[PDB]
Amino acid sequence: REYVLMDTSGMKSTILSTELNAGPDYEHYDRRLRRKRHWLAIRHRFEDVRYVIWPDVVEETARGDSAQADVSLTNPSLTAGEMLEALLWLDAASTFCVRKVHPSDLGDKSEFLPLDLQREVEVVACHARRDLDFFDPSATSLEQFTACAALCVNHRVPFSLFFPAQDVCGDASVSTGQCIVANAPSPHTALGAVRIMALISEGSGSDIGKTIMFSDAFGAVTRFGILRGLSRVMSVEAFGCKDALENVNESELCIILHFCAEVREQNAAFFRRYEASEEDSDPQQVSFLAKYQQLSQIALARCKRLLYHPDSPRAQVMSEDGYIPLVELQRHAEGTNKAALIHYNLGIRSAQGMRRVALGAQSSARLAELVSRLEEASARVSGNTLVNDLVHHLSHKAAAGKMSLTLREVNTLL
Amino acid sequence: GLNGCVETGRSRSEVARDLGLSYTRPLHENEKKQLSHQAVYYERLAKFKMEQPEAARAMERERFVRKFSGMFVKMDIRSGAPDFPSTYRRLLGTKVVRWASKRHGPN
Amino acid sequence: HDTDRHYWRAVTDDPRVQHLIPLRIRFKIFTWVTSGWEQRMQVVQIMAPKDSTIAQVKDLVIVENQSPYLCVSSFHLAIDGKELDPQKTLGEYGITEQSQIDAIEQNDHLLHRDDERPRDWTVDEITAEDVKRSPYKEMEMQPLQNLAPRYEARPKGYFGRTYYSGMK
Amino acid sequence: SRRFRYNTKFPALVSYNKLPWEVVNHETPQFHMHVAPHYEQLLTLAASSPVPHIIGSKHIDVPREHRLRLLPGMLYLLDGDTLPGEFTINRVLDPTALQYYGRLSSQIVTVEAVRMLVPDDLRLLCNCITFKGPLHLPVAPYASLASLRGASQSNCFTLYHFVRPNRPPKELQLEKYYIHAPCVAPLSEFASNSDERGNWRPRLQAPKRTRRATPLPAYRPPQSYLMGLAERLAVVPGGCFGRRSLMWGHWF
Amino acid sequence: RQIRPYYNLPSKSEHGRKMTGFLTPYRHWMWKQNELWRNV
Amino acid sequence: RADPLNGGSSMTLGSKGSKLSPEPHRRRMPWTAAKEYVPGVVLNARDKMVLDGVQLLDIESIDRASQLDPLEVLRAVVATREYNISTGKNIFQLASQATYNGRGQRFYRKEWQEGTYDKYVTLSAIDFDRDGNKGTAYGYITFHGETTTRPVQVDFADVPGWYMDFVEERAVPFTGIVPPPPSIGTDVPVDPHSYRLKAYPYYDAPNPPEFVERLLKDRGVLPDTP
Amino acid sequence: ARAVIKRRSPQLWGAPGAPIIRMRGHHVVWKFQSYDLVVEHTHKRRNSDIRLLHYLGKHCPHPQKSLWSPDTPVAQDRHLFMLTTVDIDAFKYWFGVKRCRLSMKPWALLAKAGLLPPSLTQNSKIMPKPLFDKESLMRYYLANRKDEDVMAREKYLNYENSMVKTEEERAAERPVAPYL
RNA sequence: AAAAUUUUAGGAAUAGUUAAUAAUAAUUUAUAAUUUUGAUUAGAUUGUUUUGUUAAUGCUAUUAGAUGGGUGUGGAAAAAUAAAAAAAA
Ligand SMILES: [Mg+2]
Repeated sequence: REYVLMDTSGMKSTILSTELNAGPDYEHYDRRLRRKRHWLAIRHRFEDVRYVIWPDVVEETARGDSAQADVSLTNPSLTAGEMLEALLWLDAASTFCVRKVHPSDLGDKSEFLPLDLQREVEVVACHARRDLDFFDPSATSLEQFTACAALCVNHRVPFSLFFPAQDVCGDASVSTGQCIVANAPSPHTALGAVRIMALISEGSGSDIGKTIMFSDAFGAVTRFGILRGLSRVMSVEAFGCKDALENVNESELCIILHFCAEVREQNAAFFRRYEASEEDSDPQQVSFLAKYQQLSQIALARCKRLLYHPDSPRAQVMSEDGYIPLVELQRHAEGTNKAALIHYNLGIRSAQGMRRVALGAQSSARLAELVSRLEEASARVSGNTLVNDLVHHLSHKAAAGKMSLTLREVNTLL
Repeated sequence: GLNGCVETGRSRSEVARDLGLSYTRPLHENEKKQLSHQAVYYERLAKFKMEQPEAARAMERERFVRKFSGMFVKMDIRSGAPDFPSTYRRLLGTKVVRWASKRHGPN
Repeated sequence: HDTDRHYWRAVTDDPRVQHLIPLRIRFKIFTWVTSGWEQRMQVVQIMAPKDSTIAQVKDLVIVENQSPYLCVSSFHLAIDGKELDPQKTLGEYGITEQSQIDAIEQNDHLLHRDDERPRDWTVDEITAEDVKRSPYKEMEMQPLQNLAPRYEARPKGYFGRTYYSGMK
Repeated sequence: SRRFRYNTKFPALVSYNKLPWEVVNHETPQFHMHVAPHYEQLLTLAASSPVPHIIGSKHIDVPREHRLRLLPGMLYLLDGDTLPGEFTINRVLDPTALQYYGRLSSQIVTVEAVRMLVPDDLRLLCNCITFKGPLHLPVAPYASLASLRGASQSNCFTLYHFVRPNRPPKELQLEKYYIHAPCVAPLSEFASNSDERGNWRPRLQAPKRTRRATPLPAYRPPQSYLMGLAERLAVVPGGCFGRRSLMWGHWF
Repeated sequence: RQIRPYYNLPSKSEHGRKMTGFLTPYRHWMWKQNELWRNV
Repeated sequence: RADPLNGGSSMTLGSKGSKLSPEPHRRRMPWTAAKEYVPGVVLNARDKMVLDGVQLLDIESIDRASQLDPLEVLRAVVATREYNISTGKNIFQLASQATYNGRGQRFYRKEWQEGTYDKYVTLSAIDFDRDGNKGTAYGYITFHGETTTRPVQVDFADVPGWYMDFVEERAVPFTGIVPPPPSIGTDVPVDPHSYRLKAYPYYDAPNPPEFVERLLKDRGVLPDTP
Repeated sequence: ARAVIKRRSPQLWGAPGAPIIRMRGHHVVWKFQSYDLVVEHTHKRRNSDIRLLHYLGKHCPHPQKSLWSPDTPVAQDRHLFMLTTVDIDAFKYWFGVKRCRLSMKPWALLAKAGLLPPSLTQNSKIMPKPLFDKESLMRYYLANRKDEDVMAREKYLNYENSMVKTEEERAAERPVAPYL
């Protein structure tokens, strides 16, 4: 945690010729040597104590599993929660490892690479399924579930191992995306919903047509589990206030629109059948249709807001449950006169993660593609007003030099 | 594309951009890496923020706390000076010890 | 103040130029004459681009109605009773300024204000907020009363007595 | 670099929604103070002009998913004091909150009940004002309120206004209904369809005057210590209204 | 400088100023007469 | 700005008045807005002679050894009642002794009637704190016939010096709501017999002979001699 | 606006205040004292290298004898002279356009110069201040009330442009020759 | 916000560093930046025709009195000696 939260203000890690046969300068130790030494020490300590922090598990046969469970209950040295916290901090350090090598680096060049935590993920999943209920409907447990799914996706460990294996026996084999959509708790925030949807998209690399496809060729709801999962993913508590996306930036908006487009494409017959005011006679299906319509409308409204009002106070984001020091300063002060707010000039602009948001180049191109996909196959993209406005915005910004197009954006727009 | 526009002030790069031309010298591997790693780092940061909510939230809160508690948050003349150690070199040594040199660039 | 324009150019650039058609949309309204209610026609004028679809024309009408009596409820556009396909453009239908486009409304369905695009929006993206006048209705060099004229107070070189060189 | 993209003028500021002192709480009487003039102006407009969707047959029906998104800002009138479901009811018995409806009750329609409906999630408040008795103001036959049984003239009609719990007052503010329509009551005497045309006689010349106005009582200067010259103190002529320069009716 | 005549309202305070800015009605009337002459 | 004195006239600094505009000159100090104020020092410096000569008991102390004779307690109560109204009665002190808490009645200051001033506030609601002599009062303001549309807070209500003339007809029960008094020119028709305007926007009272004589003697025109 | 203010020289508002015309004096003995009529801010800008906005003139308090008595003699020619300089265009620009303030000594000096009427403080003890009576003032106004159009034209000429062309000027301006 | 002008008998290395950035509040990328055309540190000294002197584009003077932890107030800190100054009738 110290490594991850280290203040990296004056690091300035670049190759210096004069340091070929020795480390950085004595006065440059804290700047260009401390972080590299710290991460090398982390690597060494992990390689030393990985088998102690996460002991190797052995299922063996049924009797072997019983013996393993008895041993674990006899010696529950570390519980699943703290083991998961350790693994999460290790994964964060591995993702934010030191990448740049120097000629003065006497060690191997392969050292400055992210770690492989497949065994640790397997062990923590074993302990999670060993305990009765690792996940809870609370938002903190939603964050833990998101972190566990992220660990599984990153380290290519199949999911559901955190969950009891009886469900796996019932479903024969469940992919990571299917497990996420089947066991994902209903979120309370649009940010949590965005994280869940991104995990859903990332779990199935190319089998997206098996994890969010619940309809047949005629529009009948085949798999109700996926329907219920999507319904609780797009919850009213997360997308109900008509300002649910007030803290959603361009990347999260792209994630939302991509999720909506994928759902529509995988269930095209169902949507084009039941969008004609035809009653399904199923409260679950009606609720799902209403939730999808609400999500699409609010996502389009957020995209229009960002496109038409850049950097305006209306189109401003802020980190969820963000800390506003002005309110605390006013609360813990002498309220002799309520119009005499203290530290007004500093506190009016001070806020956690509050920044102006406007559509960029990659963001605009991807949003244009996703809005084009959100319509029908026969719908005229030329007639689509938002797509033309996005394209003209990209052209105007490129001509004004406020952004530049890359080959990815060219391939998206052509 | 080798000439700037005196009327509008556009440089030769802007003129070439408007004319659709391309004046880019053959880039070396380090320059290609410089132009290519920005997207990689952005994707890495976005993936980390979407995959580890508690760690990203803690880091952002700590960064905001230090930014808000910083002594020189106000944007006065001294904070708005582009080169503080060079412009206010009278303070160095006697009062401020952060910079050991009063000159870092070609100014 | 960053309006993506840092030089002076009096001429109008080609991208800003747009081709427009002066369409008129007529609604069946009712006024209370001394006897009772009588049918009347209310015409709203719009400037719709030549390459606009019927849906785009409908959106323009909703934006530019500027009255809580015409576009309050949902409606669809037709010509001679035949409903116009919202996915078709004006060119396919042959619609011109002479074409009489009627609007038929459904009282039960109410038209929620889902319009977030400003009416002054254009390619230049120089939109003036809190302006409810359409970009075509008002066009003049109207005097400004919010600001005040400012004269130069700091002299350059000459301060008084004899001019001499002036210290330029 | 990033530091020299723009100067530090006009930084991004926290919205008024987050600030507690900016927003208005429904429990406080300030909510009713803000919403009462809008209600009375709406009733005055509806008593003289047909508002299209201000009167409905039944409460607006929307799916529960879209209810929180669409309901805020809605405002409509119904006959009888029937209240929507899934709404905890709180009658407003506080005189401090009720005083702001005094002018509405006295001059437009006698106000009978004031209720606040809080939803299950406490995110979509409803304000229900039930009025008893016919409209005091004259009602046009083409006016919207002519449809209501209890308005034109049991004899009770309710107004429902949906808002959000903690928002700045601009969210409560309603300005689409600030449309001014004439009242033809003083002109109905001379109308062709009125049988009183041959009664009034036009007084085209002022009568000859033999006396002046009665002289005012002799001015008595004040006795208690005054604060000073209100014109120099920038006080409006009575601390109430007017212009400081045009001083009048202040002890002299 | 704002004049403080002795016949103004006396503030019987030991913790602040001994005379108040409140004036007798005659002072208000006289002040207006002086205001008119400066207006010319 | 909005309301200058004599327009823009900068002959001297005193020609701008004691204040430039009625609205606060700085956005960060709304309390600097121009309004009529009261002699709070004099109205709150109550006479201590009534309290003198009578024993007092602190509210916190309820011990038996600190208790006093009941006759001493009664004279202390009457002395405190005299002391609280020595400099004048409060609006809350007037409302506590009226039926329906004085709702619907007119309250006016001592100086709101003398001269060309004619101002009163029609009470609409009062909220007492645990100290009944203080609180918050909301009412309608009527100034030379014109009456406000909504009830506003009463400025300097806690400061004593108020007068009320209770009328049984104007009393409003707590069940109902206090109706705003009609505008004499707008709501009800204008009637010279019922109400007569003391001063119009361009009216100036004639100079009193005593004031004129005093001014001339001070200037030295009239021969004032010992 | 300060913790410990300058008690020996306070002002009314913040620095730098409105421009004010005043006679800045030197720091010499009385025998060689002279004043400079200059326009500067309300708060003196002695700190910076630019102190005054403009320099209007110089005044010599000590009178000198008439060095031009042998010239064409007029009434009171041989009295002592009080020489002084004053800029007129700059004074009118700052007084009308910029609307600067004015002190009392410069006001008296300009009253002598004829640019401005005698100051407010140039009062004699011969006659006291006037006493105003509303009824008498209204009676005089009713006796002598000017025409609306006449007063409007007078104030238009005094405030707006005074170079209004006549019909003859307009006709002369209008082309009469073959219009090319 | 920029450009030019910038001291020492016995002359050498300097560094919260340069640029790019979807990065306000840089976990990234780079063969980075300063300097013998005199840098950084240390010494002296209030920077841009004002003094003296001479036939002199030489030599010799000079308080333009200017800036991060003491209050985040204020439009703007410069705010705890003074410095000829009129500050709301
Ligand atoms: Mg040097």
